Amino acid sequence: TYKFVNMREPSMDMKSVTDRAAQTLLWTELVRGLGMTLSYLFREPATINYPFEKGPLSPRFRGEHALRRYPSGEERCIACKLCEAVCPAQAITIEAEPRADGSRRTTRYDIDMTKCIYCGFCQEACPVDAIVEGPNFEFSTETHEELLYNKEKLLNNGDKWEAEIAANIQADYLYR
Amino acid sequence: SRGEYVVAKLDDLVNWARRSSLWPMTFGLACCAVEMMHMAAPRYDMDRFGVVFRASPRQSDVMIVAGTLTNKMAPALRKVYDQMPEPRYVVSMGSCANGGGYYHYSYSVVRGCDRIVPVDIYVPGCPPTAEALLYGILQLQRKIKREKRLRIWYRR
Amino acid sequence: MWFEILPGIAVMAACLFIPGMATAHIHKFTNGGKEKRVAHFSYQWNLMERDRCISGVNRYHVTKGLENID
Amino acid sequence: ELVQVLRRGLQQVSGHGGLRGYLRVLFRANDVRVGTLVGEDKYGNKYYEDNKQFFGRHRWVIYTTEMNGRDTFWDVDGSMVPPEWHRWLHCMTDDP
Amino acid sequence: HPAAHGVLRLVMELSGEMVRKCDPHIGLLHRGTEKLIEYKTYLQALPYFDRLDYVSMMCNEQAYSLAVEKLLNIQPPPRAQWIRVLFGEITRLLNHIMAVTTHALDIGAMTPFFWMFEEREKMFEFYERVSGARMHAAYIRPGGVHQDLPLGLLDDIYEFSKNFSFRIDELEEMLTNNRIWRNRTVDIGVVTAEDALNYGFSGVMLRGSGIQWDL
Amino acid sequence: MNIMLTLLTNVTLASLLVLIAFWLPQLNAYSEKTSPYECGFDPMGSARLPFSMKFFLVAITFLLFDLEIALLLPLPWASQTNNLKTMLTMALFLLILLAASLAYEWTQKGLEWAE
Amino acid sequence: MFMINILSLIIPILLAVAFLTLVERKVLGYMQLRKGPNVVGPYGLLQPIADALKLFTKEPLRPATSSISMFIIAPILALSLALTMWVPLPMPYPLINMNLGVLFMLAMSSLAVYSILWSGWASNSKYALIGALRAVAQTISYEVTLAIILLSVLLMNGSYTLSTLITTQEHIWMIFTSWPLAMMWFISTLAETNRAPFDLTEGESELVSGFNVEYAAGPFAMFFMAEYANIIMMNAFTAILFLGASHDPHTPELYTINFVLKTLALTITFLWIRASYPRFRYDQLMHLLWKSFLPLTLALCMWHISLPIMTASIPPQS
Ligand SMILES: COC1=C(OC)C(=O)C(C/C=C(\C)CC/C=C(/C)CC/C=C(\C)CC/C=C(/C)CC/C=C(\C)CC/C=C(\C)CC/C=C(/C)CC/C=C(/C)CC/C=C(\C)CCC=C(C)C)=C(C)C1=O
Ligand SMILES: CCCCCCCCCCCCCCCCCC(=O)OC[C@H](COP(=O)([O-])OCC[N+](C)(C)C)OC(=O)CCCCCCCCCCCCCCCCC
Ligand SMILES: CCCCCCCCCCCCCCCCC[C@@H](O)O[C@H](CO[C@H](O)CCCCCCCCCCCCCCC)COP(=O)(O)OCC[N+](C)(C)C
Ligand SMILES: CCCCCCCC/C=C/CCCCCCCC(=O)OC[C@H](COP(=O)(O)OCCN)OC(=O)CCCCCCC/C=C/CCCCCCCC
Ligand SMILES: CCCCCCCCCCCCCCCCCC(=O)OC[C@H](COP(=O)(O)OCCN)OC(=O)CCCCCCCCCCCCCCCCC
Ligand SMILES: CN(C)C(=N)NC(=N)N
Ligand code: SF4
Ligand code: SF4
Ligand code: SF4
Repeated sequence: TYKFVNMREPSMDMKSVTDRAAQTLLWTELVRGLGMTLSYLFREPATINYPFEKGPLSPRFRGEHALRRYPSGEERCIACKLCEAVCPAQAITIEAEPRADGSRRTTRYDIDMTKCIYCGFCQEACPVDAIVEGPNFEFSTETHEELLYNKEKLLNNGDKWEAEIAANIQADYLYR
Repeated sequence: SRGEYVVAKLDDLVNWARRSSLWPMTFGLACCAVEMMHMAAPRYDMDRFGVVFRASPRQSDVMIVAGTLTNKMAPALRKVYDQMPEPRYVVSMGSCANGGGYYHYSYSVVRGCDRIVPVDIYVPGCPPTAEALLYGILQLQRKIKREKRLRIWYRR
Repeated sequence: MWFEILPGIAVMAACLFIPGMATAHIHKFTNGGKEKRVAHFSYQWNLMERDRCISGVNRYHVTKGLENID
Repeated sequence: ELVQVLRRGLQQVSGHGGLRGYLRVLFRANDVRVGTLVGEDKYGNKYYEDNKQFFGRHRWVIYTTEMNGRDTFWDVDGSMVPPEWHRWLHCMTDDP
Repeated sequence: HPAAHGVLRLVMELSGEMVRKCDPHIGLLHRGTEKLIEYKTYLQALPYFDRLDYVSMMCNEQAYSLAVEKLLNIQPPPRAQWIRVLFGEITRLLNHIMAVTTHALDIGAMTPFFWMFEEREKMFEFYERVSGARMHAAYIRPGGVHQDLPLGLLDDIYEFSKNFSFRIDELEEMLTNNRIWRNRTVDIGVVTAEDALNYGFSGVMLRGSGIQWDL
Repeated sequence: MNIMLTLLTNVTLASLLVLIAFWLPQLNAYSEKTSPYECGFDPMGSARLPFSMKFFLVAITFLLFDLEIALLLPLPWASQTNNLKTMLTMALFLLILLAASLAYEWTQKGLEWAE
Repeated sequence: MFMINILSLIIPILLAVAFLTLVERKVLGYMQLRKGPNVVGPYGLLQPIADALKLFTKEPLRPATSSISMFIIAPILALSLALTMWVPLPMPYPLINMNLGVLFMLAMSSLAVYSILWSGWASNSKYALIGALRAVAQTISYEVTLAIILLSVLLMNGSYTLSTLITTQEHIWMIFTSWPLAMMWFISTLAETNRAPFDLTEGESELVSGFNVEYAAGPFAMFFMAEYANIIMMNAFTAILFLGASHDPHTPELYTINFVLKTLALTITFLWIRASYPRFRYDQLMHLLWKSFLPLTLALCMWHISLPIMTASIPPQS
């Protein structure tokens, strides 16, 4: 079905003609717009008092990246390169070798945060919940190089944000 | 010293005015400019802080490079940056402006607006949220707070 | 809230008070406590000049009266 | 009534610990609302809640005047909140 | 330019202020999306569509997913289809808010821009709740949707939808019957139905010209 | 005298503001900064070329109507005369002729802009 | 003491201009559901000071294609005339008491026209030229309509003296007497001051800052100050002309308070209109006054010529 947005004609009776003439000579719709703006003036603003008040977020939010650990302290990442394979922007560089104790662990785990599109594919493809996107989003820097994270930086992010990351994963893991 | 105290107070006053009155040029390139509009929106009102969009580059203090910078667009961005009078600052926003972004390995995309203009602040994200951009703006303000031009000149 | 606009309006109103009140006080100060004489016409100007002449101090606002005629 | 609003304003003045505290919270937070203190972290930041405010203004933080080794009396960042209070303040959970 | 949307070079020949010809120079935001898609996989190319029309993002994702599923000869579940349509209409609300308010801002009115952009902020909250990203969700994928809705999303969407018609009415109170807006918009850019069809217009352009067509 | 002093004060204040504007701040000018602004791209032509004026007839009519308002201005004093009937007739005559000029131009399409 | 009076007229006007900038910011924000400046100072009271310091410490540049002499003169002329327009206003006592106080304001407004024209021509750019010619057309229309409207309203007064306006409005208001002329005068003052919906000389959406596209730093601030001073002065003129305040010779401060309140109400109405309405096209603005206001203005001028004669209510000559 369909409807006509504008196909109505005005009645030509004397009362309606006089009403339209009063609207033309006395700016009735303009006064109506003024009244609407005045109402909005006397309403309460929708502004939050940042940085003392923060906009709402969800457990699924994709912010800064982090490399997680098992509760024993062992790194979760097993150098499987699924995140590197699935990364759309090719932001992840991974190099690995057998460790001293024979573990399959990474030696280089770089993420170019100026190349990443924050799409969350890396944490979807991780089978051990190693790489995650944390809740942090206020990590702007003054130089370009500071946004080229490496394995040490990502492990520091994980250690710094482990509690909130764990809480969010606990909250949202049953939907995955 | 008396002169040192005078110049310190004077360039505290000067940095306060520039920090508190920021006029971004009305300049957006791609999806990152929508978050600029949402930062201008009532929720994160940028006009509270003294941050006001001005259309003319002559009446602009900050260039927010929000979007992908292409080979066909780089000359215009450089031109408007040059036509901006000093002191002037640059805030790159989003992955495309920071480095290459989703289009890093492209024939028609500049891998970083810092290849074109000197960038003062980098805001990460795709797109960075309006709160992230506001944090970047406040970080730029704090960076301005530390400038000591009269103090450098006095000891020069 | 909308009443946070008032302090700026209050400052603007206080600024706009200064010109008129200052002009009135200066007029009363320089005319011996009276309104500044309005002379839109030659008759009023000649009245002012005659007031200057008869005052004896070269000030039209110095008014004399019956004690001066006798 | 305007009298009730003025009395609430006076209560806000007295609710921050006198006129000096009112001016301190006005000049370093641009807000003088009074809310129930949810808690305080190890760095000095105080967290307040007021469920009567609309969503987005019902939780807020008054930052400390000194964190680590930086004087943050005026220079307050959004990154000065530890992750747990960050989650509570950004409303990823209802539990402080 | 404020009215050029950022990356449009409109070379215009003007006799005084009357327009003699418009020569839109485009490509200042050309990135090579199709070549990059050739180099990506089907799952890796979805965010490209997320970033094509960055005001109707889940709509672009839905179109791409429909194409890929048609090629694959598979079928999304009914709940996935219903979520797709629901968020497609939410995205349509976002896009139309942006379009109308930016149009009115180019004409000279900004208050509706601010109001309807607060509404856009609420819809961005919905997007972030389902996907974790405020606008570039990458939520609708070939085969269905990535994740299920949280356990309050439907109620919050119901509240938003309940309180939105008043916002539309307030938007109409400033523009619809305003004589300045009518002078600016009425009998401007008139296009006949045959010309629209031949030039290849689609959607609101056709329907404004009067063509009864909706996909 | 007083008006001259006021004008001198205002002009001196404005000139002092300009002088402070052009000497107080640090200056750094080069060719790219001082080039004309055309939204990021070099202008094709020059701004000194002819710029067609589509309301050229309305400007001439404005000159004539400015004459009309100059004629009409001394009316407040003219209403203090004893020949009120003659004064009223002449004032209405001038205003009716002005209205006739406006109506003639409107009907002959002199108020429409050139295409 | 006359120099002291000049300073007492000038400096508060500039301070009120700065705080009017702040007030417009906050009023537009609250009408747009925002808050406006409330961070720089308490309730954002130091925002004008910060903006002035930034503008006058920023680098000004003269374009390579510009005519430097007229590029510099234009802001000087704009600010000088904006400050000069205030000297005949009685609040309740004028600084300079003129016998023809209104024709002086008309002439000074027509001279203040040329600031934007010469700044647009001197800038030597296409957007500046377009803004200058938009100013030309706008001045044409508003000038003719304003002249005739003022003629009629003052014909209800008896002379061109604003103190005589006060004496006329001792009992009732010229808004009660002649409200249609008041409506058309308000629209014409909007057009004269280049306010929305008639902000066409500097139209951001269509032109990139219009006539002052090349102006920056201090010279730009002078144009802004001139515009806001003209806004306040025209609203004060409207208040004196149509909303007459009761005057007590022995306590004149009451007139000052009433006049300031009325002027503030009119200026806030200006800001309200800017927040409310879209922008005109300048051909539609020319057709608005010439084809709608001008016929009604002529008819009302004839009516206000006839009315004192037919009702034996001609005002005194002096
Ligand atoms: C191109 O793609 C696009 C974008 O981009 C990517 C976009 O974003 C958007 C989105 C668009 C929007 C979001 C809309 C824009 C956003 C808005 C918020 C619009 C709102 C606009 C405003 C609120 C207007 C504000 C603009 C300005 C310029 C205000 C700035 C203020 C000034 C310039 C005033 C400065 C001048 C001053 C203060 C004058 C005072 C100076 C003086 C010297 C006066 C003092 C003089 C004296 C003599 C005083 C001295 C006296 C003394 C010392 C003694 C006094 C006594 C005492 C006791 C003190 C769109 C659509 C888009 O399509
Ligand atoms: C034309 C106007 C005349 C009346 C002026 C009335 C007073 C004006 C008040 C407003 C001043 C505005 C500027 C405020 C201060 C900031 C800028 C500043 O300091 O500028 C000064 C300028 C500064 O030079 P600048 O070009 O480097 O200015 C840039 C300044 N900074 C770095 C702060 C941005 O000083 C000079 O130009 C001269 C410096 C010393 C060299 C002297 C050379 C000889 C000529 C002058 C001395 C006297 C000679 C006597 C003998 C002559 C015969 C041989
Ligand atoms: C208008 C006409 C021209 C005026 C000419 C000057 C007139 C006087 C200028 C007025 C000075 C205003 C100073 C304002 C002080 C800032 C208030 C305070 O908050 O600033 C703090 C201190 O500021 C700086 O330390 C220095 C400020 C300026 C110090 C005064 C210098 C001397 C001024 C007095 C001399 C004036 C005469 C000499 C010049 C003519 C740091 O705050 P900040 O971190 O940012 O705020 C962040 C926002 N938060 C709080 C929400 C997070
Ligand atoms: C002094 C303070 C005054 C305050 C008044 C403020 C009013 C509200 C302000 C908001 C408006 C500001 C922005 C609006 C700008 C545009 C205004 C506008 O459009 O009005 C003009 C409007 C638009 O015309 P169109 O729609 O284009 O129709 C054209 C047909 N071909 O038309 C007008 O000209 C209206 C003119 C109003 C004059 C008043 C009408 C006169 C009434 C007649 C009765 C009086 C007869 C007197 C004789 C009495 C005998 C006893
Ligand atoms: C009670 C008695 C009075 C008490 C107060 C007395 C002082 C009041 C202020 C007087 C005016 C300012 C005087 C000069 C200030 C110092 C300027 C200076 O020396 O600047 C030098 C320097 C230039 O750069 P430099 O380091 O030399 O390096 C070369 C660049 N490649 O660095 C710069 O140029 C920095 C850029 C800014 C310089 C200009 C601004 C200086 C501060 C002005 C404050 C007041 C502003 C008023 C504005 C007008 C009114 C609104
Ligand atoms: C990016 N889009 C869609 C815009 N409309 N942009 C704009 N600057 N007006
Ligand atoms: S979020 Fe996406 S673009 Fe970023 S590193 Fe992970 S897979 Fe790559
Ligand atoms: S998907 Fe996980 S385990 Fe595999 S390489 Fe990436 S971070 Fe390591
Ligand atoms: S960084 Fe992401 S959101 Fe920003 S312009 Fe690039 S693709 Fe768009």
